[PDB]
Amino acid sequence: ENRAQVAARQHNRKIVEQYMHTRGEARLKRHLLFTEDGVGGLWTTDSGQPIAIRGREKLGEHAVWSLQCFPDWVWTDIQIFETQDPNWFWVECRGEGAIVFPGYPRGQYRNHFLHSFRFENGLIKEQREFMNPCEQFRSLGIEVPEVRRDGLPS
Amino acid sequence: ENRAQVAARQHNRKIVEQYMHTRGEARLKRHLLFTEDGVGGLWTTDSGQPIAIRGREKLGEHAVWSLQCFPDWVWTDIQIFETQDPNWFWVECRGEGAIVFPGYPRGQYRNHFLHSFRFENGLIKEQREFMNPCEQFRSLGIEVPEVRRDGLPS
Ligand SMILES: O=C(c1ccccc1NCCN1CCOCC1)c1c(-c2ccc(O)cc2)sc2cc(O)ccc12
Ligand SMILES: O=C(c1ccccc1NCCN1CCOCC1)c1c(-c2ccc(O)cc2)sc2cc(O)ccc12
Repeated sequence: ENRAQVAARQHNRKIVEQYMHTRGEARLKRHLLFTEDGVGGLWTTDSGQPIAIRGREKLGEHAVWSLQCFPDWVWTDIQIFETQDPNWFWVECRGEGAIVFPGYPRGQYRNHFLHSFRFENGLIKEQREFMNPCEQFRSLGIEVPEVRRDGLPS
Repeated sequence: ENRAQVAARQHNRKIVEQYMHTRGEARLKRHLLFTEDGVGGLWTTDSGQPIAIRGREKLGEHAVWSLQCFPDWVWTDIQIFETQDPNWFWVECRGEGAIVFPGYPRGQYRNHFLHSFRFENGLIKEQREFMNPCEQFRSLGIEVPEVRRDGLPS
């Protein structure tokens, strides 16, 4: 069983590496790193609910949208964490690039990110992006509310 | 070398488990799980900058404040991830409890969390909490801005 777990982890790590370094037009084929029923998306949003992209087909459509609205995006400072589960990885990184959201001024978006990658039979079954939405608000020119700190220790 | 790394990982995991299940008055001694120069705090805030608590002494003072403003806090649904670094762990969990911030109505705070734990010589050198601040806004009655989705694929 260890042989099977070790083999899975080494292969899966390569897929995480490839995913995190896919840029430009290659993003339009990255849905092929997912299972047919794979899920990706953003788990930290203004609503408090994830926005999940369900299925390899919808993931490929989302990649077209993402390439338009984040046309020059790069992940940076990438740290890949294997876990005791050979099919579960975490990634800490930063990311930056233009943000071109419908109805908002063109902006520059920078943030810190955590990504979760869960695998099934050599491909990504679930990818989840976690960030601070306040920084995406800022990139869009949306006012960020401020918790009053006057009564808090400083 | 492997024997030392295995031993470190097994000990550090016990510390993560202890940290995540420390409640009530025991929180006032949890700073003793840190190195003398250990750091803890919140990496996801409305300002976009972490709010770090630096040093075991200041972590103990922060615990007094936290016990007042989060008096019944519980971490739930705890998943501890070991990594290839025996001194680096990640935790995915939820959390819930009253929030009693100065000058805000008493509220009920629920959120999803990721925690990073980095260890040095058997104690926590760096703890970092990551969450979606929009849910803390909601718990405090602060209006959360809404990204307009009309132009986005749905
Ligand atoms: O940004 C997204 C998003 C949603 C799902 C999956 C990925 C997303 N972005 C992932 C961005 N990262 C980082 C940059 O480079 C690419 C990867 C949001 C919305 C959205 C909804 C439907 C869509 O068809 C497209 C976008 S609504 C909304 C509201 C918020 O408060 C915050 C974010 C969003
Ligand atoms: O909440 C905190 C906080 C700050 C530092 C360390 C831990 C914190 N909370 C940790 C909460 N978790 C979950 C609940 O149970 C305990 C653990 C925030 C502020 C703060 C500043 C100075 C202080 O002396 C005390 C609090 S300002 C502000 C603004 C925001 O937009 C969001 C959060 C905060």
